[PDB]
Amino acid sequence: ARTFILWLHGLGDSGPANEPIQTQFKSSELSNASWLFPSAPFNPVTCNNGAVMRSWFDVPEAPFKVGSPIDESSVLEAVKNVHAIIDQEIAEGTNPENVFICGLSQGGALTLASVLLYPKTLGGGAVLSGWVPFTSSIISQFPEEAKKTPILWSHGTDDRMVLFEAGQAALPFLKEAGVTCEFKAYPGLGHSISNKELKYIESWIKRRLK
Repeated sequence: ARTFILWLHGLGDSGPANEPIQTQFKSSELSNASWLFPSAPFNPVTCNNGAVMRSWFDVPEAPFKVGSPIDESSVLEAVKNVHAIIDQEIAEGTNPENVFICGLSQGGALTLASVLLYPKTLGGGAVLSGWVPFTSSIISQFPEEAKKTPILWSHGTDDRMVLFEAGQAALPFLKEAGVTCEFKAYPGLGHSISNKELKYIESWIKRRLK
């Protein structure tokens, strides 16, 4: 049926600059999927000394480690924007289980926050080199259906922008929240997208579609 894939770009990037990602998804099963690459608003970014750029939410510190500070309210503002996109596409007849949210880096952190806060079960969330953008205080607000959405987390072991330990820290967080997560480590990969990483995400989406 109709598949919808929302891709969330990283810090300072844009939607149109990442639309060629869909050319790497060459399978026949995803060929009819509808992709959307939105662009974040221009916001000041604290880890860049308040410089304005396309940013989903404020990043207080980078490189991101376990225990690096976060701006939780700023993330929830971005979640509202993502949820309006999902709300609209569901209100146009897409089955929520056919909706997939994927994101790189800051867009990965937004993918995680948007999926765990959406009132309905979605097809899945694919996090590429993301981080947990809020504290455990938010776990109590995760809707019941949202905890059934499968999460695929991909992270590079050599990443020094978002430390690999920060991606590892997402697993105890997600287990405490009652969320299923497949963690896929990529040896020698840094803070970037590899083609084998994307192919594994395509295969993962295909199996979720069953």
